[PDB]
Amino acid sequence: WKPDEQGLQQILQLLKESQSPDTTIQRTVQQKLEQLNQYPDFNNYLIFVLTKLKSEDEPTRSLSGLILKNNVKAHFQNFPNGVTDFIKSECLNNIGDSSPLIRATVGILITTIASKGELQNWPDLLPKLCSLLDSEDYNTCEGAFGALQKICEDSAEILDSDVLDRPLNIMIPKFLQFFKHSSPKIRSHAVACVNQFIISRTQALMLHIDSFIENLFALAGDEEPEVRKNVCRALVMLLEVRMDRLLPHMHNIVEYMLQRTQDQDENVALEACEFWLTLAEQPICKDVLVRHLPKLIPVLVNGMKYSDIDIILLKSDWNLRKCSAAALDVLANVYRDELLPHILPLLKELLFHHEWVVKESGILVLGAIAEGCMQGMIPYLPELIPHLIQCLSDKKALVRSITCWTLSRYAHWVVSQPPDTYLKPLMTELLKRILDSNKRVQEAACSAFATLEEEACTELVPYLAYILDTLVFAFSKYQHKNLLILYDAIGTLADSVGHHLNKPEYIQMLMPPLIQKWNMLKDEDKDLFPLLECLSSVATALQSGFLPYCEPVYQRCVNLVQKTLAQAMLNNAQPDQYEAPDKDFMIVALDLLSGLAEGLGGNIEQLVARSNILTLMYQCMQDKMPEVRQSSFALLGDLTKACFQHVKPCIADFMPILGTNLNPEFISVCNNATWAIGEISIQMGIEMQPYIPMVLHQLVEIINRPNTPKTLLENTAITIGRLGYVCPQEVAPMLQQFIRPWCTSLRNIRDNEEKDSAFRGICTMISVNPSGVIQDFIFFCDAVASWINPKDDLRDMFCKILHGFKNQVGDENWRRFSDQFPLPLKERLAAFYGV
Repeated sequence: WKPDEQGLQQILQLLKESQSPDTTIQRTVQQKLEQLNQYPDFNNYLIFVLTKLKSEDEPTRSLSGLILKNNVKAHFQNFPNGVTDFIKSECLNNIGDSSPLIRATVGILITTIASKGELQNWPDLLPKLCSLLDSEDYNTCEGAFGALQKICEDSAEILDSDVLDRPLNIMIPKFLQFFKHSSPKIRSHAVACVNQFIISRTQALMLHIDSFIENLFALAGDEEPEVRKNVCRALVMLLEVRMDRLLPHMHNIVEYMLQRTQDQDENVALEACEFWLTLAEQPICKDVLVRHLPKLIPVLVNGMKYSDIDIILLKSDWNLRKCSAAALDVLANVYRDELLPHILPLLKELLFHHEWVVKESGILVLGAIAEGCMQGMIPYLPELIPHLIQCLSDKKALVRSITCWTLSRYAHWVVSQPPDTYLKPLMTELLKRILDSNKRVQEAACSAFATLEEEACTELVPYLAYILDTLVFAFSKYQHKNLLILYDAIGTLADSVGHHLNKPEYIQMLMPPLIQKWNMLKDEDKDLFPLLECLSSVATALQSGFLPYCEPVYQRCVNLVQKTLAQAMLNNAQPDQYEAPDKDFMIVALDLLSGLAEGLGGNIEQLVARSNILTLMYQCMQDKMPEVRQSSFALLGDLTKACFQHVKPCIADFMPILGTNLNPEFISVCNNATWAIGEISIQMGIEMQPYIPMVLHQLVEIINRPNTPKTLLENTAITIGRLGYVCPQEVAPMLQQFIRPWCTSLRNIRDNEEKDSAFRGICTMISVNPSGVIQDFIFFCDAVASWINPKDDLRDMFCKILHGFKNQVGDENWRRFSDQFPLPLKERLAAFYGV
């Protein structure tokens, strides 16, 4: 290229027309450039003005390159080699321009050509840059390094790989050799680079581990906080990978770490903070920390205190405070209530202080030790709770956030003391603090309310009338983001009040807004889920009062499924054309689809019959994906008990699917399948007969194997009791082998519909093969002495079994059993049943 008048001037005036404080002048240089940015003579003219042309002033020459780097980010593929060739040159030839802004832009280009234009493509890049660290001109080195320092952060995983020659072999020890440099900026860079690789456990570095720490810790000091920053940062990561190095000098490190944790440079303490956080990560020595634990805590607590500069952002990402609080939590868990001694005195001083700031911090601490110091905290609570509830009214905005969130952290104690005494007033304000005109306070409040509900499980039934009226109105006032939380707040509600929610007026205020949000949501919406998720709970607790809304909702649910399988099938056919579906869409549709099939019960026969469900049901159960199979064995069982009338013909199609899916390694997936077989079991009656053989033996094995998640064991014992009821002659021959685990797992369940459906079996079985229980009768009795209310005949069924056996052994030989009894069991037995 070179000169050419017309172009250069046109360029210059474009760049001059740039800095105009005009708005309509701006829309000109946009298109009037986007047009030149398709005309390849362009970019070269940029680097020229940037580099060669020293006549024009400097901020121009900066915008020169800026645009260039802007094109390199966008249109680089185009850039003919002959441009790129030259671009590369002028930047290395001007790596250390003695005019800051230029030096920085020029490096920026390098940074950018390296990252966007591969690195297998700029072979000279590093080799040059290195040789430039070894330059005399200071500026032509600060530049040479600054680049490398970015290249490492950028192409970390590439530098440490087979692409050039693993230059990491030569750069690392070179970087180390540069710790002993004078001017701090260069040392700070020196370590900065090294750091990229400490996590990455690079062999090019480990080879000098000894020498590294040596140069690192021996260095520690270095007045300039830029260096201290990265040392601190090194040690943090170094603590993770090469723990087996720091121990020797551990005690000096930790004492040092407090000074740097209080380094007046916020940005240094910022990092030093994450030290203890990462220390506490490996619980490889709880003892070491105690030494100076009374010293750290107070410091750490002051970190919470809102920086005077944050009252501007909120009145972000990760600040000292956000780190400090996060670190305190973890310390509470390792140390338990033993942490409290150093904390209580300090707390006292905050919590009340004149400051709509320092008080707030005290509150934040209260929430940070909530769970790890949970027990030692119980005593005081009757003091703070009171005030804390008052605190939800504190005039300053941000206080009303933590005041709230800290309370959520204690719900378990609130829901352990008399309903009216603590819950009542809390949920009053907590609820009013939802309607607050401060988004941050709003969201905090609902999340607080959500937690509160998972703990109530029954206490809200009184206050539902008020709860809803505000929550349903909460939509009239909640932007998209705080709307997500409501779905859960609703979800938890119906999920925590049970059926009680069914009321023609309660429904009145709740359904319209939901259906509103429903229709504004297309069938592709990825935030559709949330709506369905709680709708599952809602349709569940709302029982038959949900009928007004299902004929669409149901059909809407099947249609997701329908559409999803088609997507997958076509993908499992033309991956090169149609991409994979998002199965997480079925999962939901399926969950809601048994959500109705639960509380909507027998009525479903309508929608089930005139629906393709029971083939989409078949396809989903074969799915290579588990979460799917889980919630379609679920739907199966639900439907099975809701309307087996329609389900029957597909049994010999389904049974094998379940029988295969009794693979215990899939936790929940099989837990459902097991339960499912139980529901079919009953609904089939004797006709279950042909199926028992395969499933049965597995069920035994499952229930007989130890370490089999408690929930599954129950879901298995019941199913075995189900089969033994419906087909006694076939299962009773096995009694001897599975009585023990059955009893013990089923000894601890609520005497619900299922427990009965199980014990009826175990008896019908006992009455076929009595010899089954002779050695483990003491097991069996411990199972009976769990029944509070046995359904008339069932109570007489047990008493008949007990009395029956006491006769073959007789009186003198009954003591050989009875005396062995634990005190409760003997007392409930010789009481509620027979002698």
